Amino acid sequence: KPIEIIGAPFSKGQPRGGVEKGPAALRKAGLVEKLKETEYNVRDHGDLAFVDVPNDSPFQIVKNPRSVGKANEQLAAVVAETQKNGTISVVLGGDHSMAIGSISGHARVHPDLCVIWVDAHTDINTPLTASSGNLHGQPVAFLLKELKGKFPDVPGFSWVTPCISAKDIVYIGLRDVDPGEHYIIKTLGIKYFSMTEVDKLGIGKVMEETFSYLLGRKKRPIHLSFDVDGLDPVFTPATGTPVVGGLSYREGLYITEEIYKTGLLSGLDIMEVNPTLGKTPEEVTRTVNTAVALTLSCFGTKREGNHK
Amino acid sequence: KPIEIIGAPFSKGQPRGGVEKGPAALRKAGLVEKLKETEYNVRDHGDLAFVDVPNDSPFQIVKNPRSVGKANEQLAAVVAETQKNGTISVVLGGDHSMAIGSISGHARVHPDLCVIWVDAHTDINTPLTASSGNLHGQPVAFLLKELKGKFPDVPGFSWVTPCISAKDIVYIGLRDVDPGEHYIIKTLGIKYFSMTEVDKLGIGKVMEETFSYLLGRKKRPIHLSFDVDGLDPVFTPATGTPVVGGLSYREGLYITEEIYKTGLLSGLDIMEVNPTLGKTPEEVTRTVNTAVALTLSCFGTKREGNHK
Amino acid sequence: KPIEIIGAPFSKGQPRGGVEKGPAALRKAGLVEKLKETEYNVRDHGDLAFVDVPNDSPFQIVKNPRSVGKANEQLAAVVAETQKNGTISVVLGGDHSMAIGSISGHARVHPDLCVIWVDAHTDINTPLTASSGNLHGQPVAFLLKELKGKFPDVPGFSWVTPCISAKDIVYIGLRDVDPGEHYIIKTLGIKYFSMTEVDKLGIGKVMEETFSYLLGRKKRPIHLSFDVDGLDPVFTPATGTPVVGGLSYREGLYITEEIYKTGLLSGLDIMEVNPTLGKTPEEVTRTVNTAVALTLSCFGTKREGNHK
Ligand SMILES: [Mn+2]
Ligand SMILES: [Mn+2]
Ligand SMILES: [Mn+2]
Ligand SMILES: [Mn+2]
Ligand SMILES: [Mn+2]
Ligand SMILES: [Mn+2]
Repeated sequence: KPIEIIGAPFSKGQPRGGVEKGPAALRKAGLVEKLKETEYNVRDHGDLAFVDVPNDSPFQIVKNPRSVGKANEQLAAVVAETQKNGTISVVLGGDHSMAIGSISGHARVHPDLCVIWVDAHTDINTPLTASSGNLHGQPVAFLLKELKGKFPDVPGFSWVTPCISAKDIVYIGLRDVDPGEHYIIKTLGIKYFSMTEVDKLGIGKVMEETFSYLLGRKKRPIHLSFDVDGLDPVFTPATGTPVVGGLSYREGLYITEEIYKTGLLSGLDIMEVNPTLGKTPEEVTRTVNTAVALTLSCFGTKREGNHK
Repeated sequence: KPIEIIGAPFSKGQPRGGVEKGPAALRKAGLVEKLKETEYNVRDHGDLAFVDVPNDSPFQIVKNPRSVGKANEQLAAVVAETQKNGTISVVLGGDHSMAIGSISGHARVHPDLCVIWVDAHTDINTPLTASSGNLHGQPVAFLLKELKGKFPDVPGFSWVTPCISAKDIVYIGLRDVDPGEHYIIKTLGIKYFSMTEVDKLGIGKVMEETFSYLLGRKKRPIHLSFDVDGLDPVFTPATGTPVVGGLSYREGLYITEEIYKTGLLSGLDIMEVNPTLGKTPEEVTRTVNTAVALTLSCFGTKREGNHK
Repeated sequence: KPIEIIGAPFSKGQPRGGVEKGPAALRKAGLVEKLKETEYNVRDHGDLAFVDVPNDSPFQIVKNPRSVGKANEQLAAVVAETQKNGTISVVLGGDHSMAIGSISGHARVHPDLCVIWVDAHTDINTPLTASSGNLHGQPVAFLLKELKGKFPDVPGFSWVTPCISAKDIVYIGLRDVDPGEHYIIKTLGIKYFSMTEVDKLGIGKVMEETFSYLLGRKKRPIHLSFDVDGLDPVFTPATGTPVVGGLSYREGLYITEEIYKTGLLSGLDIMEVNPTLGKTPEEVTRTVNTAVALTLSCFGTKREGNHK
C-alpha cells in the first residue's frame, strides 16, 4: 500500500563515474511528486550516506570489494526495515551492484520473493569468470544460491546470504552476455528472455510466460530490478553500457504496466541512470523521464488513462 | 471513386501556432500530384477562407469558441457538399478541432458512418472536464450523442448535431489521456486501442478487431481521422503534443493499408501537421512525407508494389 | 565448417559511387577478426581485381553490361571454387549485381540451393521492364529460370545459367517495388514478405514460414543474400537506395540468428555498404557495425551469449 524511495547514490560498482547523481536527477525530475499523485502514499527515505572503506584493496580482481560490500550491507539493512513495515521499496540508485543490498534486505523479510531482472546484461559474473573487476556485473552471483561456494568469498560481502534459486529469477531484454555468464545461466537452466525471444514472441507473451513461470504454483512477492540500459539507447542513453537493439519505451512500459496488474510489486529497482554520461543535456532528460515513466507505471499509471 | 482535398488551414483550436501552414506543407510535398498517380481522380477544393468572429469572448474557459464554431460550421457545409456527390473527402488541415466540421458534414450525408480515430489522445474533453480551453481536445465531445447535454452549449457550435454513438467510434494509439477523458470513455464503454493493447496484440490483430467491432454487423462508411501525433515523435515531430512510445511508420501504414482493403474509406482526416514546430527543417520533412505516405496508403499504395 | 570471405569491391552496378570501399570498411571494422572468434575457421580470399571491359557500350539501356557481366563471371568462377571445397562463402561486396556471380558460382556446386533474399527491393528488373539501366536491380532476372528468354540477352552475361525457380526464392523486407517487378513476382507466384506481412505476422512467424516453404520437403543448402538497405535507414544509412519503415536491428538479427539455427547456411551475401554515402562518419559506423553484427550472427553469435 505505501511506497518508500530509498536513494542509493552509490558508484564504486564500475569504472565510469556519475551514477551517484541518479537519485538527484530522478528526484529532480519530480519523481516523488508524481508518484504521490498515484493511488499510493510516498515516504522518501532520503539518500543514504555511504562510508568508504579505507585502503580498499582489490581482492584478486574485484575492485573496491570492501567499500562496495559495505555500502550494500547498509542498503539491505535499510531495505529490510521498510519492508518489515509492509511498504513497497523503490530504490533510486547508482550501479546495479546496489541490487545486492536491495534484494538481500528485501529477501530477509520475504524469503520466497522472486526476481524479474530487466536488463541487457546478466550481471552473473563470479569474482572468477569475470573479466576485469567491476561488481556492477556480479550481483546475481552473490545472490544465487546455486553459485555460493563456486568462487572466493569477497572482503565485505560475507554478510550476504544467497537468497534466490535459478527458479525464482527471470531475465528480460538480454543482448550482451559474456561466455562465462552464458555458460553459468545455461548450466543452471535459468529462465530468461533475450531480445531474440522477445522479437519472436512479442513482449506480450513474454510476460504471460514470465508470470506463468514465477507465479504459476504459488503467488509470492515480486522484486523488479530495472536496469536502465535494458531499454534501447535511443531511450536511455545516459548509462554506462549502452547496447543497441534493446527494449523500447512501449515495451519497458508493457512490462511495468503488467507488473502493476499482478498486485505483487513489493520491491522495485531503478538502477544505472548516469546523468553525466549524456552527450547532450537532452539525452539525460530522455533517460530520466522514461526512467520515471517506468516507475509511475509500476504503480498504476496505465496508458489508457487514470481517473480518481 | 473520386477524391477531393479540402484544405482547412484553421488554427484557433490550440495555443501554439503554425498549423494553418499544414495544407501548404503537404501540398508543397506534392501530395495531390502523387495522389492522382493512384487509380483515383483528384479534385483539389483549395484552402478554405475562414472568417474570424470579432470579440470572440472565451465562453467560460473555451478559448475562441465563436471563431472555431464558425470555421468548422463552414467545413461541414463543404464536406457535406462533396460527399453529397459521392467523393472521398480528404481534409488537409490544422488542428483536430476541424474534425468537428469534417465528420458532421460527412455524417450529414451518411448518418451511419463510423469513426476510426487514430491519435495518442481522446479529444473528448467537454467544455467542463477540460483543463484550460483549447477545442482541439474537445471534438469527440461535440460529436458523441451520449455526451450532448452534459456540458454548457458553446457559442458557435450549436449548429452541430451529435452524430455518432460510442459504438460507432474506435480509438487507436492512445497513450496520453486525462482523468476526465479516461472517465468519460470508461463510463461510455467506448472501444479503444491504447498503445498498451497494441504492444500486446500487435497492430495486426488491432485491425481485425477494430473491424470486427465496427463493421461486424453492417458494413457502413468509414471516417478515418488521422492525427499526426499518433505516430511516435521520431516520425511526426512537427506537432503540438508529441508523446513518446507511439505508433511507428510501419504501424501507421498497416492501419491505412488495411482501411484501403475494406473499400469503405469515405472520409479521411490528416490533422495537426505543424511545420513551424520542427527543431530542424528535417523534422518537418519527416512529418510531411509520412503524413503523405499515409494518405497515399489510404488509397491503394501497398508496400508490395502497385502495377497499372 | 570453414568460412571464406571473398571481397567483391565491384561498383558499375549503379550510378552513385563508393561501393567498392565496402570490403574495406567491413574488414576495417575487424570483421575477419571477430569472425574467427566464432566456432569457425576463416580464410580471407582477399579482394578480387576486376578487369574493366573497354568501350563498354550500354546495351539498349543497360549501362556497363560487359564490365559487369565480366566482373560477375569472375566471382562465380571463384565462388564455385571455394564451395567446391566445402566452405561457406561470405562475399564482402559492392552492389547486389555481384549476387549474379555469387549465386551462380554457388549454384554450380549445389544446383538445389534456395534463396532467402533480404532487401527492400526485388532486383528483378529485366533489361526491358527496367527504368534506366543499373544492373544492381536486375540480378533475380539473370538467375530466375522462368525469366530467361523474356528479354534480350545482355553482352557479358551469357555465361549465366538461370539456376533457381520461383519456388526456391523467398523475399524479406520489401517496401519499394516497381510496377514491372511487382507484376513479374505476382505473375510468377513468388513467395515474399513485404514489410506489410512482417508488420502483421511479426518477424518471428516470417521465418517459420520462409522455412516451411523452402525447406518443407527437402532440406537443401541456403544462399542468404543480405542487402543492407533491407534494414531501416536508421540502422543502415550508408546505402544508395534508403527506404524508411524497414527492418530493424533486432529483426535483421532474428533473421540471421534463425538461419544459423538451420545449419544450412552455405553462402552469404553482404551487399550495398557504401561508406562514402554517409552524411556523417557516424552513419558509416552504424552501417558497418550492424552489417558485421549480421554476419557474425549468421555464424552463431546468439544474443543470449556464447560460451566456449
Ligand atoms: Mn545491471
Ligand atoms: Mn546492464
Ligand atoms: Mn487529435
Ligand atoms: Mn493528438
Ligand atoms: Mn538489392
Ligand atoms: Mn535494395
